[PDB]
Amino acid sequence: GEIAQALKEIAKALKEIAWALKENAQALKG
Amino acid sequence: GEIAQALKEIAKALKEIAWALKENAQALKG
Amino acid sequence: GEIAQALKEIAKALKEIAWALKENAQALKG
Amino acid sequence: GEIAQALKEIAKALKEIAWALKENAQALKG
Amino acid sequence: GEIAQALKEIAKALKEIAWALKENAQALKG
Amino acid sequence: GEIAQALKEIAKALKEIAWALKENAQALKG
Amino acid sequence: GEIAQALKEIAKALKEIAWALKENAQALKG
Amino acid sequence: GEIAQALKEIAKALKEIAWALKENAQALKG
Repeated sequence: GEIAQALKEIAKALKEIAWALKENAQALKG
Repeated sequence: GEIAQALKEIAKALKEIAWALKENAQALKG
Repeated sequence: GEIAQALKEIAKALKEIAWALKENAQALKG
Repeated sequence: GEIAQALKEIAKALKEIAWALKENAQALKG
Repeated sequence: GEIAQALKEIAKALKEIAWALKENAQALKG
Repeated sequence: GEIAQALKEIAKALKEIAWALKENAQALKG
Repeated sequence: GEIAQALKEIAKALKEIAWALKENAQALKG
Repeated sequence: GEIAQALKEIAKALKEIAWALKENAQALKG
């Protein structure tokens, strides 16, 4: 269904936020 | 449907936050 | 509809968060 | 309706987070 | 209604996040 | 109801994030 | 119910974010 | 159900954000 699909897209976007925050951690290390 | 479309716009906005955080990581790396 | 409109306003606010985080990245650069 | 009104209050609160993050960018620029 | 009330409590909590981020900005200033 | 109760638990968790961010501001002030 | 349970899991995850932010505050102190 | 499953994926993504923030704390500690 379209609502579950859209919530799955929000989950994917939050995972992209996590990946970006890992990039910040690496930049501080470095 | 309009609710699914609005949730997809929230996902796009969260991807924009992810990209902004990537930009911060690049700024720290410099 | 009013719920979809309100979700669209949440998306716009998350885009404002992204813009603010870009301003942080620029301040670090710088 | 009260649910749409409450979602609009969440959007306003997210704009407040955006403004706080702008304040952080200004503090770093100084 | 209880759902609208609970969403209003989430809005209040996001405003508390904004206030905490302002405190961070002040600490950097500083 | 159980959905309202779960949304109230999300609000409490967001207040915990706010308090953690206050802690970060205090750490920067030191 | 499964939706309330899933919202409770989102609350637990936001509490984990709060704990991680406390770890950041401690690292700055340090 | 598919909505509960999608909300569980959002919770997992928020745990990924928590772990990324832990990584940032470790980077600052070094």
